[PDB]
Amino acid sequence: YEHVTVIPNTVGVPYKTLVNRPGYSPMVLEMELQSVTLEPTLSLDYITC
Amino acid sequence: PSVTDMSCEVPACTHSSDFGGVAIIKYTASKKGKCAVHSMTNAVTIREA
Repeated sequence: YEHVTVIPNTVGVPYKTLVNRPGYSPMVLEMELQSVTLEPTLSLDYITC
Repeated sequence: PSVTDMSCEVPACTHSSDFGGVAIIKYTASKKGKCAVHSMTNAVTIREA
């Protein structure tokens, strides 16, 4: 079973979602975000001293 | 034996090629014994005899 959700970009706040499938009992999930990191690509030109 | 008061509740249904329904019936019986079950419509078929 495939499920799709959207979560805001905030650290330290839990969120919940509901999964509903006919013929079965409902289920609840809880998610929390701990870290996000960005990393650029670099190239050297020259140095000084 | 005889049975005098009954009711019906249907918690699930899916019209697939397999046995996709379940039903619960309440009853009050005068004495212990066996009894037969049978459907009164043509579009619905029952497994138990």
